[PDB]
This record gives sequence, C-alpha cells and structure tokens, in this order.
Amino acid sequence: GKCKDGLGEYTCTSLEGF
Amino acid sequence: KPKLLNKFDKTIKAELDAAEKLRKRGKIEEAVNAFKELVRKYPQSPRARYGKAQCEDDLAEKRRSNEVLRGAIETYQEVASLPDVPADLLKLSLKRRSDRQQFLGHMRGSLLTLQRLVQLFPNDTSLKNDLGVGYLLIGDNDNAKKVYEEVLSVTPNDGFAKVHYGFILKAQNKIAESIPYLKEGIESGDPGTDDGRFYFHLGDAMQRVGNKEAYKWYELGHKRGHFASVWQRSLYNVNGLKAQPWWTPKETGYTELVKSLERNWKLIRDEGLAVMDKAKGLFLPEDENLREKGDWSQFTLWQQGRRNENACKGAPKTCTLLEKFPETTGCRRGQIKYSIMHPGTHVWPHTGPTNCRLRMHLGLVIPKEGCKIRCANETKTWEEGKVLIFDDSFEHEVWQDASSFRLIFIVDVWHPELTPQQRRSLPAI
Ligand SMILES: O=C(O)c1ccnc(C(=O)O)c1
Ligand SMILES: [Br-]
Ligand SMILES: [Mn+2]
Repeated sequence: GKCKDGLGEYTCTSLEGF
Repeated sequence: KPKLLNKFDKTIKAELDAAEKLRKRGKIEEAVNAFKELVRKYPQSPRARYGKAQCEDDLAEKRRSNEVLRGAIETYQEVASLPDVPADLLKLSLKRRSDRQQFLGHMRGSLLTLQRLVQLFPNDTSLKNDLGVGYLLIGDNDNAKKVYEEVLSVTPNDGFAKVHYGFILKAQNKIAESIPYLKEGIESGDPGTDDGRFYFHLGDAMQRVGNKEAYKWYELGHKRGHFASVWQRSLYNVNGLKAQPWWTPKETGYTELVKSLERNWKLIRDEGLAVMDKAKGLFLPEDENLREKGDWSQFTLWQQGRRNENACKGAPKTCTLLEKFPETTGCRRGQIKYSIMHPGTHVWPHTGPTNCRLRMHLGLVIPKEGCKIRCANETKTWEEGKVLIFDDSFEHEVWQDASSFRLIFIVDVWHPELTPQQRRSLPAI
C-alpha cells in the first residue's frame, strides 16, 4: 500500500531510524 | 502522581534517586553506569531496570544511534518480566517500548507490545486506540476497524476513535458513512484529532457526495497549519518550495528532459502501444479509489526511484532514454509510467501526497475532444508529442469523454528548488 496519486494510506512514508 | 516504586524499591529509593538525578542533568554516561550498578546489585528491581532503559533511550538521542535505542527496547521489555512491577511503571515501560519500536520502523513488533498492553490493562481506552494505530501502520484495516468499534461501543464520545473509524470507513469507500465520524471526531478536539489527514479526507468525502461544506474544512485545515493553502493540500511537504498549479519547461529548469520527451515521443508511444497489444497485463488498474467511474490503468517503469526491470522489458528504448535523467529516475517521491484512460471516466478531485515533485504529462494518443485535466481553477488539454507540467499537490481533476482511448506518459521530477542533500535524504513516497 503506497501513496502514488493520493493520500489513501494512513502513513505514506516507511521511515526507519534517526 | 505515578507510583513507580514497589515495596522493595522504596527501601533503596536514595540510590535510585541519586542515579535518576544524574540522568536528568544530562550526565547520561554516568547515569547508565549507575543504573547498571543498581541492576547487578538489585537484579529484581523494576525501577532500577527502568532507569537503565531510560538512560539507554536518552543515550540513543545524544548518539543518534538506532542500535543504542534497540538495546533500550529490550530493557523496557525486561522491566515487564520482573516480579511485582507497579502498574504505572509497567504501562510506562511497555508504552515507551512500542513508541520507540514504531520510531525505528518495527511496526510488527510494536503490535505485539500493544496487544500485550491491552491484555494487561483491559479497561484503558487509550491503549485500545493505540492498538488500532498499531494495526493501521502495518496495513491491517480490518483489525483496526474492530478495535475502534470496540472502543466506540464502550465510549461513544471518544473523538480519537471517531476520526480513525471515519478514516477507515472512507478508505473502504463508505463515503457517506465516514463523514459524521470524521466531522464529530475533529469537532471533539480530543488529543490526536487535530491531524491534517482527517481534514483532508473529510473534505474529500464531502466533495464526492456533493456537500458544499467541504471547502470550509479545507480552510480550517489551512488555518491550523495542516495545508499550505486551500488548493494545495499535500501532507508530506518541504516548506518554502515555490507553489503554483502549472509550470512551463523553462520554470522547471528541466529543459533537456522535456526536449528528449518531445523529440522522441513517437518511440515512447509505440512501445506503450506494443505493450497494450501484446502484454496488456502489464497495465494495472488504478487502485487508490480515485475514480467516480470509467476505466483507468497504468504501466509503471519507475517507482520510488527504483527501476522495474521486468516492466522495462516492454519499453526498453524508453527506459534507456530516461536513464540519462536522474532528476526523474532518482525521484523517490514520484514514478514513471504510461497511463491509459478510456471514455466514460471521471477522476474525483484529488491531491497528491507531497509537494516535493512536479508531474510531466507527455501526450501519446490524444483524441480530438473529450479529454481534459483541471489543476486548481485552470483546465487544460493534452497534445500528442507535447509535455504538460503541473504540481499535483494542488487539487486536480480529470475527465475522459472521447470516443476512443487516451494514452499519456507520466514523468515525475524532484521539485527544482530541492537541494541535492534533500533529494538524497527525503524518505521515499
Ligand atoms: O493519467 C491521468 O489521466 C491522471 C489522472 C489524474 N491524475 C494524474 C496525475 O498525474 O497525478 C493523472
Ligand atoms: Br510479464
Ligand atoms: Mn493525480
């Protein structure tokens, strides 16, 4: 589930760490 | 207020306080060693173990190290394994463990902790809300929905559960049903309800049902700093980037990319048509619930700055042509893709996730009439062999009312004002 054209996902980034 | 000392820890409060005072003064290195000393001497002490964890946590901040924080995560777990742990300390330790697991990106591990927290504290509503978030982060909307349904049956007025229930409903295309939950949840003012996501989706849901009140919520979101403007409603933004709906090639500075697309547009078209004829499965339907009606599919060559090797088999010359332009192939917040749209199609007004990209549309097969795209308050049409450029973080809308298919090529580029360091560091979208 990725945000390509819209903002449908609860979070669009998958951050890890500092 | 919070009682963190069991019977025995009260007898060693002086030692525990002496160590804690060192940590509060930022003397992390000394405080770590002091609590490690207390852990060896009092291996069953929950407060001694919690202090070791907190000191490891603060050390990760000062060091900016993941591995230091990962060690703290295990120590926070160790606190919960000890005997006779006070309830306040038990909750603080495992909550901070979850929060730091999510910070590091360990969403699956954060869930287990959150499930355990709910089992240990069945009457804490806020922990159930936190569990629902845990589910939403791994993409488990079904379980997240149950959690917020459970919360709302016990606490119908919980605003946090409402916005999140509304958000889940809207993602399920239950547009009408989501509106009262999103609206009542934001109006509640509870902690966590003042979030751009709920403003963004409440206004979208209203637009889809014909409610004219949608833009009032856009204005309020803008007024509370979630949206750069009423028209530009992206949520993953780098502030200060020039914001306008439509761009010219000169304004973007990517003139060489544009020239290459327009000069070679026929080969780009032909490889797309060959995929349509002999490998149509490579075109995948749009899967973001952006259509009111119609047929819309995309054939993606690059996403999040990563080349799709198998996809490029179908457009090898196009992929070779684009390799020369890292401003698009390296755009980890954009894609490169063919987009086919057929008659009878209407794309809801919508906004992209980030203001860090610009969108280039190269016309490949454009029927004479029926195809148009609106960005902000201005509507334009494609042309075969010509590039349109717009900032899709502005609201935009598309129609297809021709008598045959419309094919375009979409090339995303970094916002020109983004620095090289920013282009390398910004998380991918
Ligand atoms: O391919 C399209 O017609 C389309 C529709 C809506 N949005 C976009 C976009 O590039 O953001 C493209
Ligand atoms: Br294939
Ligand atoms: Mn779009």
